[PDB]
Amino acid sequence: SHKSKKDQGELERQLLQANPILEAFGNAKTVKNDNSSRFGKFIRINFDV
Amino acid sequence: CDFSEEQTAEFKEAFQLFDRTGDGKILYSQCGDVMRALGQNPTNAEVMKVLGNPKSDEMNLKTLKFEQFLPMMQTIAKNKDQGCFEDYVEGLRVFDKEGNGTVMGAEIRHVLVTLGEKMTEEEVEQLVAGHEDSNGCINYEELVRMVLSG
Ligand SMILES: [Mg+2]
Repeated sequence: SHKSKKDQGELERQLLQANPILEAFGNAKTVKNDNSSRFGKFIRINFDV
Repeated sequence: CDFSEEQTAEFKEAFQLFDRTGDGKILYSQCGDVMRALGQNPTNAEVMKVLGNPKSDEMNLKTLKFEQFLPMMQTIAKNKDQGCFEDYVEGLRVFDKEGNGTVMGAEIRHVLVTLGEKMTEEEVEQLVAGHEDSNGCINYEELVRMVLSG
């Protein structure tokens, strides 16, 4: 939103897709959770000054 | 008197210039407008507070004489409060991401629209000295000095 000349950019478009993909692979219906992770993840989002 | 009537004689002529019947009379909506145009810069609060009443929706009804607006101008002048250039400059540095007073105009626009006395986008469009290129900067200090005049 603050990229007043580069808002709605494509990287911020891809970030929202990275989770559904790794959830389609990876996640599963266990007894306790219908979208069980089955893997741990650690996302790093990198920022400029 | 708190101001020279030899120049309030000019002020009576100045009061005549804007769109009205004249006749020695201005409307309360015009009192604040004239105080902006001729007096020291009032807040809306000062217009409502000094020699008037905050319950003033439809402010074109109430009417005051030039010789009543001049008491209003004098009573404001002796009770107003004023910040120095450094106060407003620091008020900009409070937003400064760059430490150099060059943040993009969209920040100044957002602040002037969003907070306080709620300025319109077209009023800032009259104020702005920059341009909508790929850099977008507005210099703080000299543009503050250009605005803070009279
Ligand atoms: Mg989980």
